[PDB]
Amino acid sequence: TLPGASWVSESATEPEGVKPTSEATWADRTLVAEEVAVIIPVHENVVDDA
Amino acid sequence: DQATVGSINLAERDMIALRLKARFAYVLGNGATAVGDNKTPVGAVVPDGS
Repeated sequence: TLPGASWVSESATEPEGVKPTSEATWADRTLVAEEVAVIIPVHENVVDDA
Repeated sequence: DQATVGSINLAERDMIALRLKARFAYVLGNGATAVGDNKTPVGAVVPDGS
C-alpha cells in the first residue's frame, strides 16, 4: 500500500489546518517448496532382456 | 516546533512558537530607623476619584 498526501490550509484552530497521517504497508509473498514425484515399476527380466 | 501550546499542536499544524520567560523577586526594607519601628520608605501622590 502507498501513503497519501493532501492539500492543507493554514489555521491554528480549524480541521483543514491539520496535516493528515497515513501509512505505507508491506505484505509477505512466499516460496513454499512442494514435491512432484513418480515411480515406474518394470519386471527385472524385461530389463535384463531389453 | 514540536510542543502543544494552548490547544495548538505545533508540528501537525505546521506552527512554531517563541516561548519567553524570566524570574523576578521584590523586597521592601520597611523596618525600624533611628526614629522608631515599622517605618515605611515610600510616599505616594494620588488624584481624587470624585
